Amino acid sequence: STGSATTTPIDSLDDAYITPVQIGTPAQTLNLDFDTGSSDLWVFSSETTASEVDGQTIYTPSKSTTAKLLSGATWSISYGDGSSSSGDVYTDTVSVGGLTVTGQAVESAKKVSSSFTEDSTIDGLLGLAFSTLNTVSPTQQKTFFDNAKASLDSPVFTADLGYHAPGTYNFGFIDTTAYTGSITYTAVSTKQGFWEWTSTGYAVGSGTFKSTSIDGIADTGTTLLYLPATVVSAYWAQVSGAKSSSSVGGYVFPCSATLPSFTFGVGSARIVIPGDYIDFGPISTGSSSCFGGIQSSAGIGINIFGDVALKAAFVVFNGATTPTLGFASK
Repeated sequence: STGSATTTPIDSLDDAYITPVQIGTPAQTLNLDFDTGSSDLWVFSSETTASEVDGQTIYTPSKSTTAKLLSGATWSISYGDGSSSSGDVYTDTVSVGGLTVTGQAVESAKKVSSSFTEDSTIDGLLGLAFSTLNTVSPTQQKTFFDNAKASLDSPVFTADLGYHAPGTYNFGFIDTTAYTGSITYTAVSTKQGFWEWTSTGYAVGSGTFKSTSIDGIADTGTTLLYLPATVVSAYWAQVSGAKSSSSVGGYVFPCSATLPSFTFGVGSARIVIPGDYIDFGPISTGSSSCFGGIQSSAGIGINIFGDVALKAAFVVFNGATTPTLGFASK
């Protein structure tokens, strides 16, 4: 089998991407944030504290003939940005882009933190990291991908995120029309439960490439590109007036700037992030200070190849017995 679904930016900045997902019988369609940095499929629901729901579409398990309470199971998750959610668990039929999994763990939120409430466009998350990070207790549950894997034509999914435009998540096949040149594959460590890999270096604008190993994760659920302070300083030093602002919470730059591109290495290959992808706009409405899309990972404890980087590439998440990551230009 295969599946193919369109993923759409939630706003004009590409702060995140939503993908329609069918849950239950008859189908209830929720727009979920596909997150290769976590491993829980959780949804706003009829059980979510009413004051914490503001415009989201909810899953109502009592209206699904295929929903079953997973008795005794609870979940609770905290993300890197400090947001969180928790609740209980149902199993139900879940379909993405025509690909169906029966008996999928659907984690029903009883509580969500303010950032989730305030984002009316995101009805939940669909985790695509390794199932060892799943938070369901006392019986850990599998991700949608893990459950689908054995039925897929090939044990892969791909992320093709757009810049200010829709893109595609495919399951079970590589669309050879969706990228240019060849795909370069690189080793993955699953030790921390992430799609963790090592970039071979970087360049700033038309500058020379610096060969250096940068360990990090491919994370569709993180907006920006978080890299070591040395790398980030070298980037922003090429933008007149750019500075790190403790009050704002990272690098900012004059909105009048033209940003240089940023290149990252994948083996001997190179992915170029255009300068425009690095512009996240005014820090506050009407400001002439703009927020940068490349930020320091210092104090995160991990480098994160988030949407800023991934949307510059066609990305293969290869879930074969020895997982790997592939990157192509597009």
